[PDB]
Amino acid sequence: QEEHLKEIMKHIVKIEVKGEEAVKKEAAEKLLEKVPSDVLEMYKAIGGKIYIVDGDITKHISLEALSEDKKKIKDIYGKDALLHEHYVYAKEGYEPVLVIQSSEDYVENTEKALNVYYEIGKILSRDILSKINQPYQKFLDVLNTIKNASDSDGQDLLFTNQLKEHPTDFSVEFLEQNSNEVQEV
Amino acid sequence: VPDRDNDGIPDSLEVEGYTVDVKNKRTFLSPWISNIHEKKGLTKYKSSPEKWSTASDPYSDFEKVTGRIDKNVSPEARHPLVAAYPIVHVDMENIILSKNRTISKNTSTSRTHTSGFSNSNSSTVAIDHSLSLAGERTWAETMGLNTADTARLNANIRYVNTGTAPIYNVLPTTSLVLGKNQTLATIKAKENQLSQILAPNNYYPSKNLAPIALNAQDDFSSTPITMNYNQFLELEKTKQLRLDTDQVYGNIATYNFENGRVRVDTGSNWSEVLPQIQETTARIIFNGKDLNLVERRIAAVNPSDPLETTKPDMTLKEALKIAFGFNEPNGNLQYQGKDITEFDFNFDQQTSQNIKNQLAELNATNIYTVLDKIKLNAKMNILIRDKRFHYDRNNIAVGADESVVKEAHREVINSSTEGLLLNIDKDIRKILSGYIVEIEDTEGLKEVINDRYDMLNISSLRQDGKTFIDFKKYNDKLPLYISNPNYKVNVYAVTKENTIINPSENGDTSTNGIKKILIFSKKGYEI
Amino acid sequence: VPDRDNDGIPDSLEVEGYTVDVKNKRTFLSPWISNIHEKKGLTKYKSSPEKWSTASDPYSDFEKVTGRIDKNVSPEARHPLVAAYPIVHVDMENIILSKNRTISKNTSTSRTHTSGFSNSNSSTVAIDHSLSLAGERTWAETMGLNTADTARLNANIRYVNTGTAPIYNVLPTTSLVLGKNQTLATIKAKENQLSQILAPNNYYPSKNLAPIALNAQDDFSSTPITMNYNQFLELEKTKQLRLDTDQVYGNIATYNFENGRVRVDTGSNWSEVLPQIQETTARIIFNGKDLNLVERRIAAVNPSDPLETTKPDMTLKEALKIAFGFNEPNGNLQYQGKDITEFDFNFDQQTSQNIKNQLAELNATNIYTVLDKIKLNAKMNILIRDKRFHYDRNNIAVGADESVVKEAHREVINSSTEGLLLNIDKDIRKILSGYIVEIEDTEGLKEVINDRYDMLNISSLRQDGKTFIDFKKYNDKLPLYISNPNYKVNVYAVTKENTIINPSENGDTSTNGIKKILIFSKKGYEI
Repeated sequence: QEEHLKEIMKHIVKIEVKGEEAVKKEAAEKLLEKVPSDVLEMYKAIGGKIYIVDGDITKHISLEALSEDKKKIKDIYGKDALLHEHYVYAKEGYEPVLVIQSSEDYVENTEKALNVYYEIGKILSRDILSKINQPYQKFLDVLNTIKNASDSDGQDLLFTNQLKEHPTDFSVEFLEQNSNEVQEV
Repeated sequence: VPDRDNDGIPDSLEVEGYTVDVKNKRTFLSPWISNIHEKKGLTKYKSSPEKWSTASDPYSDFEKVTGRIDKNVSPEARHPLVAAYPIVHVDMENIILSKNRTISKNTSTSRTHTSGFSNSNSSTVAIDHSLSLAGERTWAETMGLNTADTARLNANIRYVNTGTAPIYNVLPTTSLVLGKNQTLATIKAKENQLSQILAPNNYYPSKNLAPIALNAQDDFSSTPITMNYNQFLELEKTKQLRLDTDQVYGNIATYNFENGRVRVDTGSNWSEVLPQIQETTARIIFNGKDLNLVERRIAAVNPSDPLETTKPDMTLKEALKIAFGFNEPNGNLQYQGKDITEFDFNFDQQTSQNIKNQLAELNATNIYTVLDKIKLNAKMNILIRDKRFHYDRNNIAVGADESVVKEAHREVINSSTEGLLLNIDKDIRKILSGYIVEIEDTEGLKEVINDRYDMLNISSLRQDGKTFIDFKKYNDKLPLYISNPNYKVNVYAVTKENTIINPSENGDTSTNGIKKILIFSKKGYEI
Repeated sequence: VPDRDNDGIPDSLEVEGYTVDVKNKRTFLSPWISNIHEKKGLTKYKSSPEKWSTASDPYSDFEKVTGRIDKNVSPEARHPLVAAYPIVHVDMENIILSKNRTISKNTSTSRTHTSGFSNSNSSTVAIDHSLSLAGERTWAETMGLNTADTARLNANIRYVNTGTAPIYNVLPTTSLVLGKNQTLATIKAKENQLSQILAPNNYYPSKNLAPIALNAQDDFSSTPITMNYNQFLELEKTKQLRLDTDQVYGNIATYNFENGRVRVDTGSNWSEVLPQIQETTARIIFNGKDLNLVERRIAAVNPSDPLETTKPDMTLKEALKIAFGFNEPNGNLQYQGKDITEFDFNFDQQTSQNIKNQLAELNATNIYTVLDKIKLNAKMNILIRDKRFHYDRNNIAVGADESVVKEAHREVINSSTEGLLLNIDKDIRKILSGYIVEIEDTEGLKEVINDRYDMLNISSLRQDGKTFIDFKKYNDKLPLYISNPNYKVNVYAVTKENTIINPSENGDTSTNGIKKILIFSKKGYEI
């Protein structure tokens, strides 16, 4: 009985108060920590760098003047969402930029971290490797192995609707003609 | 991965939504993915990261959803936010009377609920009034009862479990009461005899066995249910009894992880759990399924208590979805077709106040629209009853608007001179006490065949669910005569609410002053 | 981090101030920050770093504030400095009498408190004196009582829990007493029968069930409550009975961390804890809410004992704030509108002396000002009663100043020749025994309709809380006649303290020597 008290007691008793705004900085830094550093070095090497804003992502100097049309975004689960409500947007151009809205709940919950990591993966596939065309036959080979496999819901997990309708096996030409879908997967 | 409540599921999963899903032969717990779990018909669970059992009943959040649990807990209570507990009431099927020449009548019982309504089960029997014997007018004389005599009471009862979890050892004590406070008898708590199980929606003893005889037939009391004359008089005037039962159930059956054995632990006892459930959940009463009062409890948040604010917010619509079976074929709430709009919402005064507030900060007047935006707090009591029927003081279905009654009869499968064989929706035939048959002369006369208040029970039910009305039953065992192939044959139905149960002031037995609704009127040639 | 009391919360936090606050779905404990916590409406807790339970009752400092606790403990007792314990007293609803023609009267009971007042619960019943039957003048004759006869007593009672914690197994033994020391009977402690729960502010058995019959109705004693003639005489002159009850409650319900189960531990019993609470807390009695004596205990320091000096200093103002609900809309202590100045402060002789000292080192004379500077020590007894009402020896509300009584009636919702339908503040109609109605001739005559001492109960209450005075009740079932549309109709009210309970010396039944307050006077045409 005395044993159990210790774990619950520790989880509940915050000895000292970090502060009102420190928590935000510590949360974001911990989040970016989990991604392999080498990705960050590749990102810096190709130019623009991630900056964490605090307010409504819809209104920031870097993004207000560019890409006004793309107000419609789709989260990782495929559901639509408007940019103002969304808590993270990224943009591909001469200045690759990634903007993240500060919040205190990235360590505690997980659904928000998934969207952030999804955007880092999108920057990695579309902006870094694309300069070297790194996704290629090995990736195509695994990809192709997923479509044709015993009742593997894996497709449902990684393929969009457009892919579930290519009747035959994947071809090296298709990636060339269509390169947004594969980069998404 | 942290897990403070120590219930198997990690924190983030419990707070955000999770689901268990069997991957070929092994079951593992996974975070809810919107697209891959939804097409598979899996339910999105939520729970409290700081409660070993969010509902507060004796089964852990993990056990409920994984199935490691007493296989008797009803399916709908497998969901972590629906409290699983027993609800036992007593149903008396028929009685018999004599003097310390035996009046043996069949009774019908219904679980009741009346009005500031509180958490204690009671039922209510109604004794059949129709005259099984022709010559048995006035009970006071059919039994040679004198001013200084005493009658003997001998009834048959069974226990019904309409809750969601099984009871094991004990069986509840329950006291019969006539009138307001005249306690005729308290049914003993038989000892070491309920070694069987009462699973939800079951009877004890089962439908296959003789029902438990109330009088012992031994020497415990010569006539335990004695009853002076005056009681018998009140009973004759009212024809109804009450059965109040308390909540002293047995112990609890728990699941053992070491070997998967389900053993009844003698330490845990339902009389310690029920108060918790009763003080931290919202209560919903529904009479939709078969016109019986089904009570469910859903775990709702209580602002005043830290530990209690942890439970996931419950919107009324979601409560109905997971507790009873309402669904959305086209996004419109309905229970096997009947849209949510055919039901009334009644609330206790506290809850009423709270909901008026909720309707004010949303600027809405029709609850049926903003339904998915109403927050449930702890301790609300909500009563959802079908809007189409009239109801009495004890919230039992008792009558209805005439128009519904007529449409329910417009399908004449067959008609002859011996009676009708209809096919009516099983729910309506629970508010019709009987039928008045009459014949109409081509010039407006009126001849009522069964022209006695206690001669209405002429409608039986065939083994294929077709109702058949027999004229020869309370006739002279003779077929139906018609004085003119142009004479109309009229049939009236009498709903329960509008019935008479005793002879009038001057002992009138004719069906004159009874409000009768027309159900049939065909030509003599047509019959 | 050190933590000697071994109660989860660290030392510094307990001494300086902390608070529990739910962060979206996870609850955590934090040191009080003045600026960021105050806007959120969170309470600043304090406690003793060397006491596993500052109040000394069986729930840890941590359990109370975190909510991990028997969900039945009343809200006001969740705060670490307010002792949670039961207070059970017996309420008798009505009695009946006969001889071994049965006088069956309804009774009203009030939990009492008298003066050097001690820690033991007792109540006091008052039998209705009004004549339900016209012809039943003089009880001595309505029951054929002879010098050598004996009457039998058969009452109905319910147990009331007005404390702050639940009792579980036992129900207290309690002895009825007439006069100063004549014990008529001791109500047995039924065995293994109170398997239900008495949560605070509840009745056993609930208001929806028959009350527990006092007489067994079995063979234990033919008439357990025998009572010689002389006894019956004292009762006829006084109509008062006392119900003394002891403190033998059951076991205690404890919280299990492993699974969150609340189990009744058979080792811990309230009869071992109450003494601790009673010797280390200050006791405050308040009759503010509904004119009933509500007792609360707050943990205060006791200078003589080292371990006890550890408890946070308690100022009177905060005690009232956290124990009963007083607040500061504009910095003025008030309970739902009524300013703190409308209440009396009475103190036992010890406490009186101590507070006189406290008023001396501060050089103040009116305590209502320096309220936030009065330290509470252990063992003080304070009685706060409404200043507006007159009180009897047992601190029950018994009367009032005439001006208040008149002001309470200045709202005539309707007036006719059949009675008044008023809407009066629910509290006043508990100090008015009845009304004398009279009609006044244009020249000063006086005709009193109900001109008998035992004919005052003419005021009923409608289901919407509107008081209705019926003239035809104790009239001749006839409307009210007026000999002149200019004749004034006067109505007087008689408060309890000024009422008569028995016929006078020469058996006068007239309302002559009764102090009557004029309450109404409208001419014949103003009706």
